[PDB]
Amino acid sequence: MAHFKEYQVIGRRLPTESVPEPKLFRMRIFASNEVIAKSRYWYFLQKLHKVKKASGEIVSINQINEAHPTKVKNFGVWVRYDSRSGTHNMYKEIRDVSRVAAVETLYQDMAARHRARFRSIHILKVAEIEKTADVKRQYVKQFLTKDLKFPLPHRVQKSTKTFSYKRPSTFY
Amino acid sequence: AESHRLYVKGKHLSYQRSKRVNNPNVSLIKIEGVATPQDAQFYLGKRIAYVYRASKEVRGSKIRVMWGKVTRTHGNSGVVRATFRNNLPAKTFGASVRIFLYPSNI
Amino acid sequence: VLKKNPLKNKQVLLRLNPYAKVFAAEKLGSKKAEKTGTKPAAVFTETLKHD
Amino acid sequence: AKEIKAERVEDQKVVDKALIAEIKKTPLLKQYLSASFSLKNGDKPHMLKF
Amino acid sequence: ASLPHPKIVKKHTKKFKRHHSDRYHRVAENWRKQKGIDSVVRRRFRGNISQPKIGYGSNKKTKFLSPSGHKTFLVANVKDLETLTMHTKTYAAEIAHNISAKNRVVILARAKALGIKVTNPKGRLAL
Amino acid sequence: GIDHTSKQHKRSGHRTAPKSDNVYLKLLVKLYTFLARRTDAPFNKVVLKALFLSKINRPPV
Amino acid sequence: VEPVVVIDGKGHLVGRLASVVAKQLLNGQKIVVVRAEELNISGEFFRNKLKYHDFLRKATAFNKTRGPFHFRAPSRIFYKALRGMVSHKTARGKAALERLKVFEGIPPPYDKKKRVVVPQALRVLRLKPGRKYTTLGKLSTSVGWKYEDVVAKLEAKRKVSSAEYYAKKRAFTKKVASANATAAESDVAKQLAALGY
RNA sequence: AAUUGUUGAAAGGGAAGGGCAUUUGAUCAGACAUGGUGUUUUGUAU
RNA sequence: AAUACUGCCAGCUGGGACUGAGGACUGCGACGUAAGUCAAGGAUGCUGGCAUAAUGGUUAUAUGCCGCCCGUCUUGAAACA
RNA sequence: AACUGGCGAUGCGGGAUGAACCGAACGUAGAGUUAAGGUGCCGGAAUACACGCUCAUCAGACACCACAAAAGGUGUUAGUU
RNA sequence: CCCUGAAAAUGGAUGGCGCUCAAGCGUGUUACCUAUACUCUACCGUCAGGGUUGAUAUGAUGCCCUGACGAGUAGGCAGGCGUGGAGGUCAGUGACGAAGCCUAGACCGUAAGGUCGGGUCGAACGGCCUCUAGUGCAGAUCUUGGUGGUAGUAGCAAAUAU
RNA sequence: UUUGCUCCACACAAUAUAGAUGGAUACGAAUAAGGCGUCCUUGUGGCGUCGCUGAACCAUAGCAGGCUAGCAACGGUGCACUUGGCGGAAAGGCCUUGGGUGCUUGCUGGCGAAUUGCAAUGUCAUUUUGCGUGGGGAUAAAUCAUUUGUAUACGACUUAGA
Repeated sequence: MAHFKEYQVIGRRLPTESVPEPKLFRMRIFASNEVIAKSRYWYFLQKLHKVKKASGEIVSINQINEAHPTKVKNFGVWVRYDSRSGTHNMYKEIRDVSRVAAVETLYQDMAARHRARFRSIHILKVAEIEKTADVKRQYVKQFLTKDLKFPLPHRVQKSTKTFSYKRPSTFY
Repeated sequence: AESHRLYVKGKHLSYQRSKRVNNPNVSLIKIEGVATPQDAQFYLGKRIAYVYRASKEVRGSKIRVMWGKVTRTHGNSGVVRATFRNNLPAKTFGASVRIFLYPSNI
Repeated sequence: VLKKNPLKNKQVLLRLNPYAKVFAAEKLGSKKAEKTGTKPAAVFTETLKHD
Repeated sequence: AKEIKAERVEDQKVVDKALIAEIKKTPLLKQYLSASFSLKNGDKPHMLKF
Repeated sequence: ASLPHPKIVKKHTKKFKRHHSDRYHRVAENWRKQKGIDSVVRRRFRGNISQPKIGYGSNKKTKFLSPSGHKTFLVANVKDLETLTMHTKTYAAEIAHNISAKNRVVILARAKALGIKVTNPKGRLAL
Repeated sequence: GIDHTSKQHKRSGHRTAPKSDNVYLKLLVKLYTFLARRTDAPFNKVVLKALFLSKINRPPV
Repeated sequence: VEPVVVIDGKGHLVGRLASVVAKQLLNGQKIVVVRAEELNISGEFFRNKLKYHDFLRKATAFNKTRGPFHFRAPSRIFYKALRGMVSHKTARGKAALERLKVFEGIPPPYDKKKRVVVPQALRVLRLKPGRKYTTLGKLSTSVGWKYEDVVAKLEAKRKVSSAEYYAKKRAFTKKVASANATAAESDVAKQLAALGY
């Protein structure tokens, strides 16, 4: 499900004759489509409030596009995750163009670093880091220097045939 | 000219098979120079002759032939499926078949 | 004897659906909607965009 | 166990009289028709425009 | 010539030989159903012989039909040959195996006059 | 394979023909099968279905 | 495209070369492997020497002369990689093993013929720079190959015998790359460039 | 019939035998070569 | 304003594969003022070769893949039952 | 022992292999599409793409299942104060 | 994640080869492979629903249409094939060759089996309808008879010796 | 051994092909580096250029490729002669001097092709033998039987004998 989109899902309780007009809870949900987005919304709303899907009602679901989805921005993501020996909170910075692409990068990375699937990850917050000199991870801080300049040494080239004839080079 | 080839060479790889079951009714042909199914779509419907040699003559020729045609692609690497009038003998797993340019669409 | 598919085989599609000739002539599957300039409210827009 | 018609030869001639008079008006096309097509080594008919 | 018939499909041209018929000489060529509790033939394992099922039954229009397109009728004399005079386009006469050589020529001459196709005209030819 | 809600290839459990080799009874079946098919009255259906009946199902009257 | 290509074994990972080699034999292509003593295996030299000693321990208990034959030549180590990758117990795989020759160095008549490489089986284009790799000549000498020195001697003779060939090949290439430019800037040259040659 | 001898055919790298499919070799039936869009019987049924 | 994505078309069109079952008509429909025609309750038209071992069959062999030795007792058999 | 599903009685695709597991239940053929499982080669199918982790002088590689624990490591990678 | 912990006896097991920005691990997007599964079509059978007689189809448990199904041990039922004999019938076949037997020779039947051709043979035997039974064999450490591999093998070596 | 055997050449027949259908088209080394060209007060040098796939390069037009008249030349490419080498890793091939001869599409011509009838690989290759033409070359061993015992169950080994 890492062709993610970001949705806002708004929901509330069922309106009763004693208490109509409920509190209209809204949250941002990263999911591949609206069915998972409404499922993850009722998941976290059961983690917060005494309401379920039968006792509640989806009032709105809207796909959130970024206002500037083509601007490189640092994303400080607060995330909890369930491990094999407990639960931990952690906080990772992801430098991406999109809030959705940062969540895609974190889901790939958390599965790579801690074997944490989509099942055992709850994204607490995705905050855009507004400035620099406030990121506190060196793997993001190294890309925020003046006049960034690095090569990609040792290029492998894709071969369209089994046999080559030139003893291929690796320069780039 | 020293080249009189109107066909393109292809290799009869194997039968259309599972891991432990093969189906000799339709065969797999790897056409030379073809690497994608998008470029293998040109070759569907084209005639395939397996041209081989027997020892005695039948109709004034020691050359005999099995006729077939490409039915569909098979995989992501330009291997195509071929259905023959009489199936390939399974001793030709790696022999050269001839994919002619007829029936053409140019 | 033999089942013929509609949505191909237009004679079978015209044996059924007497409106299919009118649908094909008037292009009712590709009809242009009316142009309007309704703007969404600011309260919906800032709720969608905040945080 | 096991002859070209004189009418076949003469209508072939009067077709050829009209056809040659425009073949020669463009360069090298007469040499192209007298040659024969063949697939070489390395050329692929799925990408060779004819 | 016969009346036109559908294209004949035998649907299993191979003989249904018995299991282990070539392994043991006491096991005959004719088909017996394997009724053992552990037989791979009865259990229909992959790679074993096929048993006669009703799926292999031939078409009704092409049943009992020779490759010449005829139903064979085993005749024995001229009186049996009169029953195929008006049915020449379906039934081909077949001379019985116990008919003498002097009695085969009179039926062959009668069937050639009546236009009845004989499937075995070369039987017991004196030369 | 399908979920077999009932028994497939189950016979109807009723007689479609008399078990007898009585030629005169089969003539009466032949006449009343024609009458049951070609008349809308259900009398010919009941008489035909009772003509099928066995000796223990045709008691003396 | 070719009745027989000759594959250089220099700078090749053994299993990555042998797999695309084994597919080529079973697709009816004759191929010859030369310089199998310069084949590479990923991993440390002690890792692969201990790996071969684990294989060398496997022999039939009651009679060692009918057991697994632990061949110590780099050509036959590579041949052991092909077996298993080919269905060698059937007649198709026996024919596939018939169409394949694996050699130490470059023997004649393959010295004077074009050696090809497999670029997606090369050690350079497949291993991350910094990994440890084992050349097959050093590994085979440690496990019992007796001919590292003579293959190195014959390759030293073949390298200078081919260097003088390339010296006159540069001389002819210099002459033909001067002659085509001398024949350039003409009507036939600019027209052939217009069509695309 | 088991089993054996001779001849002929075929195959054979720790079995053979079998099924699906085809090659190759050997061997085997069918059309239509139908009274058939008729065509003067050499003192009128090819 | 485009474009991406999702969706719709009783949109057009190209290439391939396999199938041709039924055997007078009926029925539904379409186009045509009618007459009739038709992609409309299942394939016809044209052309070529051979007319026999050509195709097909049998049989043997080879090859690719599969295939444990049957009967029985058994929860379980290829069993070192 | 309880509910249920299977094997017995059941072949087929997969799990290399197996009565039970996964898929799926079986007339005979053809065509297409998938399931479970896979796509380096054996072996049909991408040595595809993307993000990372690991270098093991007994690595690891798919559930049933054919094994591994406590503990420890400025080995390395993330993270919490 | 990797390492130490982590030691079993034939040689050895991610299935094998091998694999190190993997062909390992975690994850994700697709593309592709193919089961007797699903769809469509044909054919077979079964089951169900039907249709078919004011002169017309060999006269109806027939023919035809429509639809759904089709695994199977123990078991049950049904439709058939075959053998010995009997009552009819074919004014059946046969010394111009019956029955038998052989036939990598054909044809029909899903099959049980039937039919034909060739060879041998020498005296009786079939088709159909029906009746009857000492009626179908691969097994029973089955019975009787015969023949093999073993195998030209073991053995024919006590009693002094020719 | 019905004048045996082998090798050059040719016709003819088989059986036999793990699979010709333009071309194996040759540096080595490194990849966090190289190749090529040029220059120098010759290096682990300077400068320029290239790669980012062989989708390249060579070859490639002609009754499956005929006949033939020329045009500017001195090339190209077979087939043989011949000057000499090189190559022992399985060398058995590569390179070169010169002559002869066929073709030449580098350019301009002329004739021919059909009826294989709308396609049927529409046959041209690569191995080995077996009968004959017409030239060359050579003119024996082994086994058994006898014998030895450096050997030995028997074979084998090891001897000897015109």
